[PDB]
Amino acid sequence: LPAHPYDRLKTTSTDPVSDIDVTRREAYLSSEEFKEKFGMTKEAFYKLPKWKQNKFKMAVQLF
Repeated sequence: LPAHPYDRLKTTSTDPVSDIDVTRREAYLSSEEFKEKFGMTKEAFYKLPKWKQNKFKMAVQLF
Protein backbone atom coordinates (compact mmCIF):
# COMPACT_ATOMS: atom_id res chain seq x y z
CA LEU A 1 0.00 0.00 0.00
CA PRO A 2 0.97 3.67 -0.49
CA ALA A 3 2.77 5.52 2.30
CA HIS A 4 3.43 9.15 3.25
CA PRO A 5 6.76 10.87 4.04
CA TYR A 6 7.61 12.11 7.53
CA ASP A 7 8.12 15.63 6.19
CA ARG A 8 4.41 15.65 5.36
CA LEU A 9 3.32 13.53 8.33
CA LYS A 10 2.94 15.18 11.73
CA THR A 11 1.91 14.15 15.24
CA THR A 12 -1.26 16.24 15.04
CA SER A 13 -1.50 16.94 11.31
CA THR A 14 -4.77 16.90 9.37
CA ASP A 15 -3.13 16.26 6.00
CA PRO A 16 -4.78 13.78 3.60
CA VAL A 17 -4.11 10.04 3.77
CA SER A 18 -4.63 6.86 1.75
CA ASP A 19 -7.15 5.68 4.35
CA ILE A 20 -5.14 3.23 6.45
CA ASP A 21 -4.77 2.09 10.06
CA VAL A 22 -5.84 5.30 11.78
CA THR A 23 -4.65 3.99 15.15
CA ARG A 24 -1.29 3.35 13.48
CA ARG A 25 -0.85 6.63 11.61
CA GLU A 26 2.87 6.39 12.34
CA ALA A 27 2.88 3.23 10.22
CA TYR A 28 1.86 5.42 7.28
CA LEU A 29 5.59 6.06 6.89
CA SER A 30 8.01 3.89 4.91
CA SER A 31 9.81 1.01 6.61
CA GLU A 32 12.95 3.12 6.24
CA GLU A 33 11.67 6.46 7.55
CA PHE A 34 9.35 4.91 10.13
CA LYS A 35 12.11 2.70 11.54
CA GLU A 36 14.50 5.63 11.13
CA LYS A 37 12.34 7.78 13.41
CA PHE A 38 11.49 5.03 15.90
CA GLY A 39 14.79 3.21 15.49
CA MET A 40 12.79 0.00 15.14
CA THR A 41 11.50 -1.86 12.09
CA LYS A 42 7.89 -2.94 11.53
CA GLU A 43 8.19 -6.30 13.28
CA ALA A 44 10.58 -4.77 15.81
CA PHE A 45 8.40 -1.79 16.69
CA TYR A 46 5.03 -3.54 16.43
CA LYS A 47 6.52 -6.10 18.82
CA LEU A 48 6.55 -3.53 21.62
CA PRO A 49 3.48 -3.23 23.88
CA LYS A 50 0.52 -0.91 23.28
CA TRP A 51 1.49 1.48 26.07
CA LYS A 52 5.01 1.72 24.66
CA GLN A 53 3.79 1.77 21.06
CA ASN A 54 1.67 4.84 21.76
CA LYS A 55 4.54 6.48 23.65
CA PHE A 56 7.17 6.12 20.92
CA LYS A 57 4.64 7.16 18.29
CA MET A 58 4.26 10.68 19.69
CA ALA A 59 7.92 10.58 20.71
CA VAL A 60 8.91 10.96 17.06
CA GLN A 61 5.99 13.29 16.40
CA LEU A 62 4.08 10.45 14.75
CA PHE A 63 0.61 9.85 16.19
